[PDB]
Amino acid sequence: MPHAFKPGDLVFAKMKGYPHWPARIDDIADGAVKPPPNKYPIFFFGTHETAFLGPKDLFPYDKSKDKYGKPNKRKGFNEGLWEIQNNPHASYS
Repeated sequence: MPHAFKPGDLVFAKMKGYPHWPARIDDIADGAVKPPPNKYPIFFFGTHETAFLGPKDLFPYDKSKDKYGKPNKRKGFNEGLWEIQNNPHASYS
């Protein structure tokens, strides 16, 4: 049975105006800015952008990859697909 999201979890994350996007739940570094209440820091593969999202916009990667894990024209998407499949827990700084 599902637990709550934790850092390291792999997801497709949904933002308005963008397709469901390969992403992970990030850690917050010591001394780094904390997310709002009820939000997680999402790192987006490919773009390497960070946004703060709640669970309504987070789809677990394994369940969802057959639906959302196809190439897309958008900038950074295909790079993002390689990262989440090939090295999802790497430093992308």
